[PDB]
Amino acid sequence: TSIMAVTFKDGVILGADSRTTTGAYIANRVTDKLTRVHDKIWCCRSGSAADTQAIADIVQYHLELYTSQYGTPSTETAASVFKELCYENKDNLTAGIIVAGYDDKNKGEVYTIPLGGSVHKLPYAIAGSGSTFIYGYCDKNFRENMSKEETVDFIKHSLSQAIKWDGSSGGVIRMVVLTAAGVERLIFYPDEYEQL
Amino acid sequence: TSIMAVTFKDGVILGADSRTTTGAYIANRVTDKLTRVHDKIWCCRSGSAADTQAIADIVQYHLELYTSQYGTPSTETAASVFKELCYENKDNLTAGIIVAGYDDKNKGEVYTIPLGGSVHKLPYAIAGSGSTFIYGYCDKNFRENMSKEETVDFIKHSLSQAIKWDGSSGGVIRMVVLTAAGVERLIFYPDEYEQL
Amino acid sequence: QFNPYGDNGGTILGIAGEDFAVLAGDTRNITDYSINSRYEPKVFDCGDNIVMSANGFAADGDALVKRFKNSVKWYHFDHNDKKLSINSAARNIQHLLYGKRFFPYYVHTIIAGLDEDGKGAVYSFDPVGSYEREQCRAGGAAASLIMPFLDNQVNFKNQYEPGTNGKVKKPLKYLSVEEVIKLVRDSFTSATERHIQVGDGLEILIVTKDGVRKEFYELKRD
Amino acid sequence: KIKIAHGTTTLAFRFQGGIIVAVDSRATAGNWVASQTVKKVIEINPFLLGTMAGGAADCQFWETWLGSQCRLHELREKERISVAAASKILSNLVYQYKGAGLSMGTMICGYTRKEGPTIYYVDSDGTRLKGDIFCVVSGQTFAYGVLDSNYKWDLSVEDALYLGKRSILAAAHRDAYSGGSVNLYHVTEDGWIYHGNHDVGELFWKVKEEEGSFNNVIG
Amino acid sequence: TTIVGVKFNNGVVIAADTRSTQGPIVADKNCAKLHRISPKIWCAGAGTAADTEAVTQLIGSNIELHSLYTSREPRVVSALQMLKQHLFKYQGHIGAYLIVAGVDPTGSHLFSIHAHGSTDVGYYLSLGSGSLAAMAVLESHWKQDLTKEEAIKLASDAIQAGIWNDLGSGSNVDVCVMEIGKDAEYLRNYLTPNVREEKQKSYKFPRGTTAVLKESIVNICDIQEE
Amino acid sequence: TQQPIVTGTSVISMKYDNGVIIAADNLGSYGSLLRFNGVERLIPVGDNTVVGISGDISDMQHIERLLKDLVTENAYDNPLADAEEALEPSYIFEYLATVMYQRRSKMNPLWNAIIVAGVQSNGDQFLRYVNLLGVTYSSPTLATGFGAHMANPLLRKVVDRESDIPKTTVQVAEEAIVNAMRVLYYRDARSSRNFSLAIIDKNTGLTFKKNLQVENMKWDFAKDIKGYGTQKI
Amino acid sequence: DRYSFSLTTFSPSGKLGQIDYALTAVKQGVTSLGIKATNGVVIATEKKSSSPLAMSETLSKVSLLTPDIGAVYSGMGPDYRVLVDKSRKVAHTSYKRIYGEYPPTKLLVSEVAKIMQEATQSG
Amino acid sequence: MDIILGIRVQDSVILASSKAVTRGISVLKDSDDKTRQLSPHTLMSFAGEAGDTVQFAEYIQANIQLYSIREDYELSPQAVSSFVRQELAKSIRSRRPYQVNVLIGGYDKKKNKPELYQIDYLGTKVELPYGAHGYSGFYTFSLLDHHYRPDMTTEEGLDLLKLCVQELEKRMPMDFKGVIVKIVDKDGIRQVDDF
Amino acid sequence: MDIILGIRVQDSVILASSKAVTRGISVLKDSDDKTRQLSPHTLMSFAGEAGDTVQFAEYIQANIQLYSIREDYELSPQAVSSFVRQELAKSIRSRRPYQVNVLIGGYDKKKNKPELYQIDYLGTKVELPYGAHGYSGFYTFSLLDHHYRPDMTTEEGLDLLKLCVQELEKRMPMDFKGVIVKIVDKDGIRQVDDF
Amino acid sequence: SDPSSINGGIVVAMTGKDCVAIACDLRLGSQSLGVSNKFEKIFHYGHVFLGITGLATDVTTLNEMFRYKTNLYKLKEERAIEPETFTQLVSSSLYERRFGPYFVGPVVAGINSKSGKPFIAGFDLIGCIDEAKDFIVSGTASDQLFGMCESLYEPNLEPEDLFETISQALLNAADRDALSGWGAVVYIIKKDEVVKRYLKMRQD
Ligand SMILES: [Mg+2]
Ligand SMILES: [Mg+2]
Ligand SMILES: [Mg+2]
Repeated sequence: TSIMAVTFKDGVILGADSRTTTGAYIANRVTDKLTRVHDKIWCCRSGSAADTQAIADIVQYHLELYTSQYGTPSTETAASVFKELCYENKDNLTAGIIVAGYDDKNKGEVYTIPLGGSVHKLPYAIAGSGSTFIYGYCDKNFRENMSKEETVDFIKHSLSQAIKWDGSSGGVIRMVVLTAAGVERLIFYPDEYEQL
Repeated sequence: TSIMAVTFKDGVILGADSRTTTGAYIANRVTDKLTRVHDKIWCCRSGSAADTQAIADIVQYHLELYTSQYGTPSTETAASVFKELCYENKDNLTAGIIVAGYDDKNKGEVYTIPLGGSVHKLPYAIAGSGSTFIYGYCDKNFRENMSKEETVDFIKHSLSQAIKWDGSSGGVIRMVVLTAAGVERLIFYPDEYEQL
Repeated sequence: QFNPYGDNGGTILGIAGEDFAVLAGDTRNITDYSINSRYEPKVFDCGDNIVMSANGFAADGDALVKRFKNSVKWYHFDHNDKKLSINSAARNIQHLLYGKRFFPYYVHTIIAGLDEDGKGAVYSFDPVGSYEREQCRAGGAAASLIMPFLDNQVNFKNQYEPGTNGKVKKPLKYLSVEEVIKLVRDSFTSATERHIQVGDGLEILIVTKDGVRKEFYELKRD
Repeated sequence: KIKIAHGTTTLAFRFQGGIIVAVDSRATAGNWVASQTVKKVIEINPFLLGTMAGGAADCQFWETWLGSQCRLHELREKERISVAAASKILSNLVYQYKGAGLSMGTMICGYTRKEGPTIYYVDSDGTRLKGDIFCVVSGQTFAYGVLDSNYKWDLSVEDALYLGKRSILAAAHRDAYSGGSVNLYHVTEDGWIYHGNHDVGELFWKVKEEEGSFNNVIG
Repeated sequence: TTIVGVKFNNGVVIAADTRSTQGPIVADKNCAKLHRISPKIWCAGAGTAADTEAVTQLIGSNIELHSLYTSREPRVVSALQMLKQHLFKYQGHIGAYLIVAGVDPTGSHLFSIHAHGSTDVGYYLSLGSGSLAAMAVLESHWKQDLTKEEAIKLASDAIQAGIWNDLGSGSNVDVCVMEIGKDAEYLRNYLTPNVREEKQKSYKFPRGTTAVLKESIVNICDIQEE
Repeated sequence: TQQPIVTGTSVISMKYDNGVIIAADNLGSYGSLLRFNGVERLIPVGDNTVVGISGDISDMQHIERLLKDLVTENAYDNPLADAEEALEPSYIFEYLATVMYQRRSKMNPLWNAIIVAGVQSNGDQFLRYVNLLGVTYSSPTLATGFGAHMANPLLRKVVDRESDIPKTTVQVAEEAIVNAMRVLYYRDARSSRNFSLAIIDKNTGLTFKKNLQVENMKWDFAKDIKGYGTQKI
Repeated sequence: DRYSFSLTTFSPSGKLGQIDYALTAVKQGVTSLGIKATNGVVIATEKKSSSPLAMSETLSKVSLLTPDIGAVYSGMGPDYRVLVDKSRKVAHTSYKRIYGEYPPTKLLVSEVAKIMQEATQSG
Repeated sequence: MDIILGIRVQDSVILASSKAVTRGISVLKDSDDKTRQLSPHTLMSFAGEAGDTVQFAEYIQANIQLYSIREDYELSPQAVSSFVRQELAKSIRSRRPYQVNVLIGGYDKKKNKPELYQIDYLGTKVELPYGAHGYSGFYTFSLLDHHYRPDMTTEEGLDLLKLCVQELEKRMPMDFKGVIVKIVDKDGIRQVDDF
Repeated sequence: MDIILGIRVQDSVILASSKAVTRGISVLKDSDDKTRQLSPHTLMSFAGEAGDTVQFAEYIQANIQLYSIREDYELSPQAVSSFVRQELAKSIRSRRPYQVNVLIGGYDKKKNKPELYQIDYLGTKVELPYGAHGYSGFYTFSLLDHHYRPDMTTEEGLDLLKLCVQELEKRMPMDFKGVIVKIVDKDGIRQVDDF
Repeated sequence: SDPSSINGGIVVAMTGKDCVAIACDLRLGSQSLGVSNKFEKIFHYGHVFLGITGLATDVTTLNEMFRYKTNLYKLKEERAIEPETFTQLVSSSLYERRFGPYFVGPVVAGINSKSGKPFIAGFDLIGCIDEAKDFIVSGTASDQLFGMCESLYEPNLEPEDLFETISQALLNAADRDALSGWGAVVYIIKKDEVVKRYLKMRQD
């Protein structure tokens, strides 16, 4: 798995590869790893698929009940619910989740939750097995307040390298754009991102 | 450890960090990992320090006896002697060696020898614990037939990122330039390469 | 760690008639749940009217058969082209097997032929060279499915004369080559139904005073 | 296991008329009955008998070898090898291999005029023991004789044969891994005499009817 | 076991082989692996056979009660959510691997679920020992906008790949077709490629062949009057 | 005893009417890292044999040198080295099979699965498999690793038995191989898009194709797949 | 909950008041009937619509319990609705999940009867 | 390890039980009685894990004695053996299973028949003419298989048992320090004076 | 496990050795003699691992008998004990060490003194008035520590040994099936007729 | 150590024309030691026959458990349980011990009293149903029984022919298993008569 979330001028973009493996066998080559827990709060999932699906489902439930009573939750609140589940059940969970959301007040925010269930607010976050290979590239190429087009290019180039070197990553590059304008889904096929 | 060898127009440059660790303790913070086996045949060492020092010493002996009888050995011949030792003693060795040399006939050549003791001739090679973090960066930024100044910049920027992310890498960036002009040693200190 | 052994599946059957012997094997070669080949012969003519099969780990089987064939060649050279009798072959194969007693050939070996009185002979070996002369021996995956059936339909075990109420055993009759081949074919057909490693094809080598001949029958390929 | 092993039903006893040797003929790999017709008595030579318990191959190979070594002794010394000497060739051989995984519990039986009727129990451990009676029932060796420990020294050859046959029947019934048939041998000074193959199925019903024993079993 | 699901124009088709195995032994040569969760929601199971039947019947029962309670025809996403939350709770100890396919008022659906409680969406899926053989055929011949007839053909071909090339699969091909606005049609033994040939001999014994000690009438009737 | 370090994935092959086809991708994997992409795993021996090797690459480079030495050795005091006493596929296989079984029997294997594809002197197709255990078998189609699970089923639909071989043209055979390499790229995590393909024909000899790419891939359907169950966006 | 005690008790006359009063509530209920034929059974009742604006189709007085068993009532509608829910569930939990078939009419009746008896004695 | 033998003759049941209590290479007792009277015509002998044997035997005794008082009736040996089996069968999937093997010898006053039940630690029950638990089992079975007649008298059954014990003393590596013999007949349970 | 006891009295050495050979729960022999005569006035008793005991004992016998013929002299018990200890001491760091424990009882004709040497499997040697190998050691030591007098006669030493064996028979879980007793004095080595 | 092969024993069930047969050996052992030759493994609740192989304590416990449950069934249903319904009850009862199972191989045989249709079923130790038309096998010689049944069995055998087939299947399978034999019982089941036959076989 290769997943990232990047904040830019107009919001945040979530990027992920589409590959799920059992050992060397590709169980799913068109996996959707960008998962909606609220209208403009999405997460990137890495680790146990059962664990990250179970956690995301519980979070979606928590934010739906939150919205009923208190109105639209903050990205920070969504991250906090993710952290609570991950931290308290650290002994029985294998989950690395990036939480990305758009508020109008706060704009684009990214929170990463590693295995221990710690929370880190970052301008951008990379995670998954393929992320190891792009720490150099991402640290050299990331700028704050990039345009939508620059941020799509940054994620496309980044995950392109992650996929190239990681056997566990591959397939299509899925992206979700979170802005005031709404929610936009992007897909990029091998013939496009391999020649970069 | 972060090590690389890069072929350019005028020859090849070997780059390495200067850090040796016992667990989290830095046993040596000014290690020289660029080792001379012939006048214009050098190697980058990663793995068991005892193993790579023992192998390099035996190779230097073999190439000195070769030179006495048959004259100056080819980089390919040096790589072959490294491979023979690594492959035949694979059960009892932990060594990842990059062999870099300058011939006048062949010019700059780079051979990498992974753990199994296989040989791979490459335009450039990266190895060591810190190499995982710069696969993306190096694959995006490497061009063939770069100038000396471009190749020094490429290695400096590359090992800068490898050091930044890898706890096992650090200290100074040592480089050895192999050309027709001769053998040049370069050193780059933290205050220089950290601000890149 | 490295495991020097494997299981290539397969089942073999040796039956000794009055004046003939049959050694039959399926032609399927497998590792785990994959088919390697639907036709990889397992029963071999070794010369001197001796047929051999070493079922189990195919590599060890090929090695043993190869060594035994070579043993026959050198027996001729060393003993003025004397024919190697089935009993002498059997003792020779024991020494081949027992030679690797502390790193065994992972095979169940059966040889078929005629003895020195021209009567049908089958010899059965364990992996380390323990051997016995037998009238009936199935080896390999489906051996437990085949041997009870042969006990019943060859030796007429648990069969008695109707109207004697178990006081008179069903009398043993000499089986013809045609009846033995029916029992072989039905054994493998039944084994193919119930054992996942058995199928594809059945190759039978028949041994008589006239020599070795070969019969092949298709088995279900699932 | 891959290697056929026999932990049960080998009996050898000394009496007035020489030695009686009685074995079952069942080979088991786990709970699978590999054979009902194996020979557990190895005919080393016309005067020496060996019982197969432990590794079937280990017993066959090394007791066939012992017959070879016995034959060489007779060519070189122009004299029958003593049971003491023959047993010690095998015992000294397995002792060289000790710790390598040889499995053997064997009774070497011979009748020479020097010694008289002699039984030696020879172990893969390197144990060599002279005794009047030895039995092996489900991986356990005993010096008492399966049924009544006393039996008789002054016992007819016909009666001694029956006791050995009846003793294997007792074990064959109770022991899962014992069965098939009984093989009988009578060892004299002039050599051993085979007393035939008796199916335990047919033997059991006949013995029960004639002795009145096995009342518990319905037939 | 070889199990496949193929989405088509106006529905989804599920297919499975008919061999059940205890280790290397074939226990049942004509086993039914295609299970009903609800009338128009079917699933195929691989792994522990008891667990796949038990988990289908339990969720099937709860789906039926839910349907009665809500006055609505059951949805595949309900069967899925209930299966995954149950399997997740038992942390893989219930060895149920299912392909869940069905039609409901929302439309046609195809999902896979693993024993640990992870789920997947797809237009074509394969499961069991024969999945790689089956997936080879699906990856070769699958296209968008398959017809019913093409989807049945592709599904049964993918199972055949499993029957022939996988020792864990064999015998026959079972198919169930779930089309939108139609009754699900269960096609038990849709293909019969592995019929045993006539034996060379009849093994019918002469009467009185078996030795008998005692005969008695067994009283299966209750205690009688008078 | 060792463990494979740098590894190559599936080698796939089949017989057709006039010869044999064999193919393998150009990847040397270092665990989950796809470290080396310019790795040739089809090694031709003369003009009548191609040896396709999977598993440990260091051991493959050793086997490559043995085969190179075999050709040199055969030419020594051999006036018919390029005629009647040229190396046959069957000779090259039996040699490798001897080495493989000896190395496993010293508990120090060459950690490889090898397919020897070629055409014999009499024009007979040769296709036989040997691995680190010294296990050998022949079939109208052969494949190693993932290829055995995914390529064989597809190739066996073209040649299911011996009698299908005369009915299979080089165009149909190559097509089936190329399709199988695309399926392996879809479903094998240690695979690569770049591969080599060798045809050994009894008429047109050895044709060795380098730098081939998996093309005509289907991904478009991915755009419609959303979430893992309930998600509609 | 402090009502751990019966709310239905015997009066000096041997009457269970709360059961009698329940039967009085049933008496006020709209008429429902059942007739058994040789080849079937019919159950019928009046859809007494509380308001013409109400969609009386959305109120089911005649309920499927199992594919072969149906139920109608007279008395308190809400009490009926929760009994249908419990009856449907008990048909599965106490029978179908054990025997793999739907209960016979008399035994499902027996289960419903038991639930109603318990509301007559429980605290 | 320990020796508990039972033989059911024509009109009684005889139980012979080893007198030795050994923990490792230590002999703790040489006069131990491995028997509890469950009811006046029912006797249970037990061998197995230390502590568990006496705790199980005494627990069964209390429960059967409780049933005797409550109903003013003696449970049939069949009923007692079924109760004892069920208690053992509970233990196997319990937190800490009882490792106790028992023989139940009883005289059924309704049927005027002696009965011997062999139950192992798993609650595996069989009704036999003779039974044994432990290493001694196989030897005694082969001897009893030959000698045993169902019409045997108590004195004949005693002689046969005495032969078993004599043969067991010779062939066994451990010293079991002799046996206590108890007869269960229509008149009740008595300890054989001399053996 | 096996019993080998030695007592050195005024004018002789007495060795008592268990007659039982047991492998697991099987009794292989009840008349076993765990003794070899090394020289006419030297006796060695041995207990330990099966096969190794007899192989070691017989190897020592051959070597001492070889020395006897070559020099036409009998080695002193001290010299024989030093030779035996050294052979055991070689074994411990060998590929497959001998697990053999021995007692050496000899009469020294030069000094006219009986001598008893205890050597364990490691080549640990001590000269003692009494010694024992195995489980029986600790019990017999406490009894011998009380009763033993250095001026004891052969008959007094025999009585004391007989007490030891009687007490060992009672307190030991295993049946060692009696002992063979051998006396080593100036006249040579003799087996005690009745014990 | 393996609970399903401590005591040993086998059960086989076969369908014929308007009849079923179920047969078992009589051995109970402690591994190598034979203990009893009277341990019947076939029980009946009305007209429904249950064979149970495996750990003998569980065989006895499950018999007592199904007698209990079929007695209560009959009192409430006012009719004897049918083979199809009993099969589901066995399955349900085994699966409720999913993570602490009975170490048994149950076999159901019987004729539906209403339809007259012959019925057999087998189960793994956690209740998975094998509903074969032809035959069901269970126990330590299941491989041997599969072998015998697959060759000996033909459909629509008359009761007295089916008796010979199932008897020869059991006897010859048991003789190739150390832990099976010591006598055998065969039940020939017709719609309203059941015959029970004890077979003579070798006692080793
Ligand atoms: Mg990739
Ligand atoms: Mg098959
Ligand atoms: Mg048996």
